Amino acid sequence: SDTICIGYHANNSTDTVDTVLEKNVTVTHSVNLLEDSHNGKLCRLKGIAPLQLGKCNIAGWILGNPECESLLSKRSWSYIAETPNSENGTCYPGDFADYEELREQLSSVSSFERFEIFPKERSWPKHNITRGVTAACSHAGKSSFYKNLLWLTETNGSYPKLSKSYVNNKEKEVLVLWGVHHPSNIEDQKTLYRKENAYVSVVSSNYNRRFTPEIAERPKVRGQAGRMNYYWTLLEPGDTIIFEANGNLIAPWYAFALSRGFGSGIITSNASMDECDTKCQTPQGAINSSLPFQNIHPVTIGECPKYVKSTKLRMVTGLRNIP
Amino acid sequence: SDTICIGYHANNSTDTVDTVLEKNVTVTHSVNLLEDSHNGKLCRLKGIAPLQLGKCNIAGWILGNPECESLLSKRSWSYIAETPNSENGTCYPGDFADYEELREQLSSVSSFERFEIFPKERSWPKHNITRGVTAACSHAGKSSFYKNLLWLTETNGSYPKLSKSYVNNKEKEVLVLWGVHHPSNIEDQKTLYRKENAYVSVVSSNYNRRFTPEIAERPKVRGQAGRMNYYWTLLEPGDTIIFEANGNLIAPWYAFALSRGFGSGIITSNASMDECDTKCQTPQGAINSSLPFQNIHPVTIGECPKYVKSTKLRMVTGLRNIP
Amino acid sequence: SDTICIGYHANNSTDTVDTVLEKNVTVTHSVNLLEDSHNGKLCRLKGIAPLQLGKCNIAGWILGNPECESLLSKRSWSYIAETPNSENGTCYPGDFADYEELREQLSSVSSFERFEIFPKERSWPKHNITRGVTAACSHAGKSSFYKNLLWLTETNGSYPKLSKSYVNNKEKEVLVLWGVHHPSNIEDQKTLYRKENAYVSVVSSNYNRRFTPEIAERPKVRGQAGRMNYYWTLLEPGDTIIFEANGNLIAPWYAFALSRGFGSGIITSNASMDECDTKCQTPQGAINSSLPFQNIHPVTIGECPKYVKSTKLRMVTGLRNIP
Amino acid sequence: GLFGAIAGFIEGGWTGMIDGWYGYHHQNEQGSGYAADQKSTQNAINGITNKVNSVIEKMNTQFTAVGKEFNKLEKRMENLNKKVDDGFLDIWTYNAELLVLLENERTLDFHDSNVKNLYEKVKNQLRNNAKEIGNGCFEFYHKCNNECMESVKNGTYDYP
Amino acid sequence: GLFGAIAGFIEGGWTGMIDGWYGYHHQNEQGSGYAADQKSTQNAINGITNKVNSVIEKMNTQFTAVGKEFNKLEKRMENLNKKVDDGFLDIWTYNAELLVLLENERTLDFHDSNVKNLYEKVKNQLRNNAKEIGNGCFEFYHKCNNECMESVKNGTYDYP
Amino acid sequence: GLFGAIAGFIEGGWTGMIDGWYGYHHQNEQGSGYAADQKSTQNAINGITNKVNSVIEKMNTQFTAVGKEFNKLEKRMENLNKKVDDGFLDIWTYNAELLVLLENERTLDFHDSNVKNLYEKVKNQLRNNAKEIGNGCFEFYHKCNNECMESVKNGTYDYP
Ligand SMILES: *[C@@H]1O[C@H](CO)[C@@H](O[C@@H]2O[C@H](CO)[C@@H](O[C@@H]3O[C@H](CO)[C@@H](O)[C@H](O[C@H]4O[C@H](CO)[C@@H](O)[C@H](O)[C@@H]4O[C@H]4O[C@H](CO)[C@@H](O)[C@H](O)[C@@H]4O)[C@@H]3O)[C@H](O)[C@H]2NC(C)=O)[C@H](O)[C@H]1NC(C)=O
Ligand SMILES: *[C@@H]1O[C@H](CO)[C@@H](O[C@@H]2O[C@H](CO)[C@@H](O[C@@H]3O[C@H](CO)[C@@H](O)[C@H](O[C@H]4O[C@H](CO)[C@@H](O)[C@H](O)[C@@H]4O[C@H]4O[C@H](CO)[C@@H](O)[C@H](O)[C@@H]4O)[C@@H]3O)[C@H](O)[C@H]2NC(C)=O)[C@H](O)[C@H]1NC(C)=O
Ligand SMILES: *[C@@H]1O[C@H](CO)[C@@H](O[C@@H]2O[C@H](CO)[C@@H](O[C@@H]3O[C@H](CO)[C@@H](O)[C@H](O)[C@@H]3O)[C@H](O)[C@H]2NC(C)=O)[C@H](O)[C@H]1NC(C)=O
Ligand SMILES: *[C@@H]1O[C@H](CO)[C@@H](O[C@@H]2O[C@H](CO)[C@@H](O)[C@H](O)[C@H]2NC(C)=O)[C@H](O)[C@H]1NC(C)=O
Ligand SMILES: *[C@@H]1O[C@H](CO)[C@@H](O[C@@H]2O[C@H](CO)[C@@H](O)[C@H](O)[C@H]2NC(C)=O)[C@H](O)[C@H]1NC(C)=O
Ligand SMILES: *[C@@H]1O[C@H](CO)[C@@H](O[C@@H]2O[C@H](CO)[C@@H](O)[C@H](O)[C@H]2NC(C)=O)[C@H](O)[C@H]1NC(C)=O
Ligand SMILES: *[C@@H]1O[C@H](CO)[C@@H](O)[C@H](O)[C@H]1NC(C)=O
Ligand SMILES: *[C@@H]1O[C@H](CO)[C@@H](O)[C@H](O)[C@H]1NC(C)=O
Ligand SMILES: *[C@@H]1O[C@H](CO)[C@@H](O)[C@H](O)[C@H]1NC(C)=O
Ligand SMILES: *[C@@H]1O[C@H](CO)[C@@H](O)[C@H](O)[C@H]1NC(C)=O
Repeated sequence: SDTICIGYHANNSTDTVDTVLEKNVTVTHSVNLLEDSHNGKLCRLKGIAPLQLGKCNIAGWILGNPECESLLSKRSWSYIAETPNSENGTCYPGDFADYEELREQLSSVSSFERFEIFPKERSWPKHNITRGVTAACSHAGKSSFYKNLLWLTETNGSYPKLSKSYVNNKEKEVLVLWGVHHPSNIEDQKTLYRKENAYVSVVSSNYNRRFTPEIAERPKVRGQAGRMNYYWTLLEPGDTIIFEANGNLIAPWYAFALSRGFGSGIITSNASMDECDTKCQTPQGAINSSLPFQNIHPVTIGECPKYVKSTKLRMVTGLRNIP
Repeated sequence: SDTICIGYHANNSTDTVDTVLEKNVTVTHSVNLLEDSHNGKLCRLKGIAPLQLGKCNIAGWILGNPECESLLSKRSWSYIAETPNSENGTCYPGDFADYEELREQLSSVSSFERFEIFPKERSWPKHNITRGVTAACSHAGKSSFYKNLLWLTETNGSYPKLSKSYVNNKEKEVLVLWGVHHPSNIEDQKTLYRKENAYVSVVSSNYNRRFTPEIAERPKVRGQAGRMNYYWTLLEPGDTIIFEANGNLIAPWYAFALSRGFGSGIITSNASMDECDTKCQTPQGAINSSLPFQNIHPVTIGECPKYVKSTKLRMVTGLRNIP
Repeated sequence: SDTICIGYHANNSTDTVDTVLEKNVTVTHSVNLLEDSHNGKLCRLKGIAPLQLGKCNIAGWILGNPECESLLSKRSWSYIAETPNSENGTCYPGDFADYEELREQLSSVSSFERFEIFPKERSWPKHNITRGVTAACSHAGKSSFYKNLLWLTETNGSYPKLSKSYVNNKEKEVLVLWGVHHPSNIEDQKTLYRKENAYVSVVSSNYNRRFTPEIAERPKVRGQAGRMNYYWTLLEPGDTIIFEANGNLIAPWYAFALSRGFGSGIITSNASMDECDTKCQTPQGAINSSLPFQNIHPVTIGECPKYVKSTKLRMVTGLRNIP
Repeated sequence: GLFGAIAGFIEGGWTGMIDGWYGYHHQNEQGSGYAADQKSTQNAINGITNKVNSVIEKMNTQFTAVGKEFNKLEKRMENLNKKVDDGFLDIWTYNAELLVLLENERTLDFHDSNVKNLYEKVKNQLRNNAKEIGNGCFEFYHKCNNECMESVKNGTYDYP
Repeated sequence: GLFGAIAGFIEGGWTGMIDGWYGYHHQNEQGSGYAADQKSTQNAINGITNKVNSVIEKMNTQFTAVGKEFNKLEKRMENLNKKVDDGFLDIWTYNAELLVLLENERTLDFHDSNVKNLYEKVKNQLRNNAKEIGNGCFEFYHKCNNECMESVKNGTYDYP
Repeated sequence: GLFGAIAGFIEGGWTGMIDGWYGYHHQNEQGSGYAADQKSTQNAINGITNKVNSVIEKMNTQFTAVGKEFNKLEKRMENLNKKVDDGFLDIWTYNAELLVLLENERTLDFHDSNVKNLYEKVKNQLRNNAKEIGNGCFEFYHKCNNECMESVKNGTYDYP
């Protein structure tokens, strides 16, 4: 006798998915929705490589700490990656004004040129340009100082009032950094600046601040009982910045012509760089951005899938596997 | 032979909806869930019309920049709208303290009266009240100044210390604004205020700040190398505010008795104001708030449908259209 | 003839649930998803009792307002609870610097010891330590002052410059608070400190600030026309804080060695203390955190169910009740 | 589709039936016409309306001013605000799109179920006095006049 | 309702069946009584509890102090904070309300399905040894004693 | 399960059918083999792929740097930032898990329905020329050669 039967597919599959009524249901075909792994490497976003700081953090690198490598080309970066061993910042103790804000703004740049804004060899004819070194910023056993700043001091027994201006002839922003030095006692103030009451004045079209040195005995940091506070400003194209000072000015020596980009960020990662392109960067490494969810890290940079605390998220495509 | 059949509806409809299993499905009846259009007009929220500034931004309007229209009657508004062509603000260059915060707090007021807190003609008998004009704030080709401030200067070769007090006899907050003038050189400081070292002191029960003028040559903005910093405070009902000055005081002339409302915001719109009512305002125009979603703009004011990046969101109510 | 029928359960149940197609459907068995009630009591989170302030807010408690009860035993708390009747803060008028930030950081501590950082009787041998009382901070009808601060004044007709240092010999952070007094007139400034121009300097390894008194006639608050601004800093283990002063210094008398915990918060609550343990605290009382949603209050502390504006959320487990 | 009636054994729709969503088409010597079953179509009009109102009206929204202003030294606050706005945008966009996709599939299943149940209600009454053609029709073994027709739709079909 | 059994051809429930969710009511010369089908109801009791447990237990919540305090010159941060609280409130309220409505509809559809499958299981077993009464009952053409009755519930009904 | 075919009267799957998801197994005097019904499997392959792509492709995500940095006097802003991250983390985790839990049950229901409709398609064609054995099989009363077999699958089975 003849027969015909109706049936459905079965496979050798051992995939299991969860349903609302039953957990651990063996199915024939399934697709994963959860991005589960990274490549352990720092990759390029939008085709541009990140700025990798090693021994230095953003503070020490932008100031020119003697332990940081300087940028010698017209660079650009999609994000900033600093090492867990990036402990070289302000080798001379002091306060960095709006430091977190400067970091968020330097996180992504499309152009970045370092240039002599106030050349040491010709800008200060009536001040001493060589005494401004310190054991706090020592390099190779000798005393030094920041590579992008200049510590002006008295010469021939005087520190005359200075007025140095810079006009931004670049067609982009120019980040100008400087410092204000605060001695520990009135004797050290007289030795370096030959007056008890000095002042620093920095002005532009949108920036206007006067700095008065505060002299007081403080605890020693990096062997130094004095402090010098650090300040910066973004100078717009066509604008003028003017430094007017009686003393205690840590004058700018190099500045940075830059074009800031669509806000990125900073990851702290000991992972190494590879010649790869990614759309999503995790502190542990880059991840594929095709799936809608990832559980690698909540702090990501890029065009990223949403972070979930889940461990298993796959949708069944086939049937219940009943062999 | 007789028959009876079971069937379903079909019509000439061509509405299409998306399903999870099939796209572009022709259905008989459907309802839209996505708000898709605006009316291109600035409407009233909660029945109250917005404050639309024309040539001026919030800075210039509240200070009395000579190009801004003044409020004659006691007003009220649900939000503030400024034009992309609002380029008249602080015509004398300077820093506006906590400007974004003042904007957020003035965004919606339930009463707003402008009144002479310190009448120009009778409050300053021993200072000059007519010299305080400048080419930066010019109106109709002649030199002018803010309509709500007074630039006090010396008379008979002196600027004696002044102390004018105001008691808030109104039963609401009183927004008081004032300025401190910072000349470009010591000669202009001596000419205007007959002192090398002056001070401005503004105090209340919760506000306590002393201002020292910083004299320095700065780049020229609107032809002015000097600056004026602008300050404000909300004077609580019953409180007394005291101005004490040696010079450089840009004294208040008019103040504002106001009652702040449930926090609103500011939209920038070239769209025109109309006599319309809405429950949701978009910078491009008002939208209906009946549907749960809108795709016009993410920055809205009012009881608004949630903004989504979608282009089509309609739910099928009828059947598959099979004619 | 014999029969067998197929049917389903029905009971006396009156539970109703809402469905997408029909409202108010009577079902046989159902489960609640919405936590609807609290116990009206402040309980211990993470097994640790909160710090309950009574007459005082965090300002008055941490400074030692004469109306606050002290906890002379080493303590710890999981969160801070203050009453709606906590109106005792800074009884002498002034500004408390970064008060909200200090409140957020004292919200959770695992250890908290108050100790004599600068013993009143022997730290100031050439200053008067008994005159520093005021009618603004009166206790029991006699004038008093903060219990954790000391108002130094002149003695024998002089106020010599002081330099007092404290080294953090504790193995945790030490919260150090101090104040700067700004007299109402120059005559009282000479009376208390025997100088017109004085200065206060507080420094550590990471803190560097100079305070100069501003003398001006102000409105009387709590009967006082003068002001005292209050400042604080967290002194790291092993670090030194140095006070150097010419006058107007409200010197620290007691400080707090503490170890901050994983960030908690502050609730304002009319509810009372009970000997209970909870996983989620509401300003009205503790709630069960087993259900996924609660509608008691949106501002909670702990591992809490998500707050919803809903009034009924129940899932049907049984059938439609059709008797 | 899911219950096999609309895309299935009832191959197409009746443009001639304007009275409701589901109904009957009779053919006897007394006449012919389309008639909607107002009992079944009303329960679907009620159910769908309660579904549509649930998606729209359960959107409890308070007064809010989305826009925030920051200055040159507040870029972090600006990016945190952009994160808050963009986060809600992703959630609502994603949830709204899938909500329409999932519940539209269920609504179409709902009609399919209502059609098959209506067919099954008639089949249960006409037990074996008619041949089930397999296409949604019943060919009567006896003469069913209009009085008998109104009784099949009304639910009052006497069996003998 | 959706599968036509509960709101449909099996018009009502049995308060007499206290043993389980779905079952049988037999009547023979040996007696009559209610009996629950524990095989089918247990799979439903298991699935629904697994459904409810997934909704409650998948709520991963960390420690948080929701409230943040700001001063007179921090209103923007305060309103930005208000935006975050009101935003999460809108999302959870909308999703919570809709989830309970949608999944309650599915649970009742789920029960409807379990009853119809049980009915269809008996109909397929008795094939044509009994008349289908149309209300969930089967009138046997032969005498079915308790041994024959228990064999229908057990799933082992011999055809001859 | 929900439509009673897969977990129900068709007790198991066919490892012998590698051609598709649902199909037939015929046995006649001419021979025997498994054959997949490409009409049914393709609509499910189309629908399931459209469902899976909707979950993946509806994820509109912009460029974002999640991390934000704060200093010692910005603890409140730091805690507000964690609230935004953990709030999004709680929301996405909960919705993703339930979406997979709910929609996987529907996919299995979807297959069950396609299997049930295929059985129902054959039963309506083989109106009564074969006995339904109750396990998904039909025993022919007449000699059905391969042409008659292919005509059942093609949808064009002549009645006599
Ligand atoms: C770039 O980074 C590298 C790596 O971080 C830096 O190299 C480190 O430099 C520090 C110097 O600050 C060095 O640690 C010191 O070593 C000294 C020599 O033994 C110690 O004297 C010094 O002790 C001080 O700090 C201790 C910390 O608690 C105190 O307990 C101790 O008492 C000292 O404190 C002061 O006390 C008295 C006053 O009472 C004063 O006279 C003392 O001189 C002292 O100042 C530190 O332990 C690290 O070992 C170095 N690490 C490495 C790997 O080299 C490098 O300097 C950075 N360079 C730049 C340019 O930034
Ligand atoms: C701990 O907290 C408790 C309460 O929580 C404090 O007790 C309250 O303290 C207030 C303030 O002193 C006190 O109110 C005063 O009562 C006086 C009569 O007993 C009034 O004369 C006084 O009036 C002034 O304030 C009014 C505010 O509405 C003004 O309208 C009025 O004009 C007064 O202002 C004069 O004073 C100022 C100078 O202060 C001057 O510049 C003005 O021009 C004007 O001349 C107050 O209303 C309450 O009675 C107290 N209540 C209780 C229950 O004790 C307690 O002081 C706190 N303790 C500490 C140590 O902080
Ligand atoms: C209100 O806003 C308008 C628009 O900005 C102001 O007018 C503008 O004034 C500036 C100078 O203040 C003009 O720029 C200058 O132009 C002159 C020649 O015209 C040139 O010498 C300068 O180098 C500079 O380029 C600008 O053209 C002018 N624009 C318009 C449309 O008039 C006006 O001054 C503002 N008024 C107040 C009170 O703020
Ligand atoms: C700037 O000051 C430095 C002092 O540090 C001068 O260098 C010293 O010069 C004297 C004599 O000229 C020598 O005896 C020292 O040994 C030098 N010290 C160092 C560290 O080099 C320097 O000459 C001054 N330069 C100018 C232009 O005035
Ligand atoms: C206030 O300042 C104005 C402007 O400087 C003074 O007016 C000037 O007076 C001199 C003296 O006669 C005249 O030469 C100028 O022409 C006047 N200026 C203008 C614009 O008219 C005024 O005298 C000063 N004092 C008072 C009390 O107003
Ligand atoms: C510290 O200040 C107090 C208060 O000014 C001085 O005590 C006062 O002395 C006068 C006269 O001897 C008495 O009339 C007051 O009654 C005292 N007041 C109090 C509160 O005791 C005290 O002598 C000063 N001590 C030093 C060392 O300067
Ligand atoms: C799921 O079922 C398989 C069946 O073999 C079993 O091996 C596995 O351990 C189960 N997993 C869980 C989590 O129960
Ligand atoms: C330094 O000052 C003295 C003052 O007499 C002067 O003679 C000498 O020329 C000056 N040196 C330089 C290098 O200007
Ligand atoms: C949707 O389907 C119809 C079917 O006739 C087709 O004509 C139409 O082009 C499709 N939609 C679009 C946008 O092309
Ligand atoms: C729900 O129905 C019950 C009766 O079944 C009735 O007593 C009650 O008032 C109804 N509630 C609402 C909110 O409709």
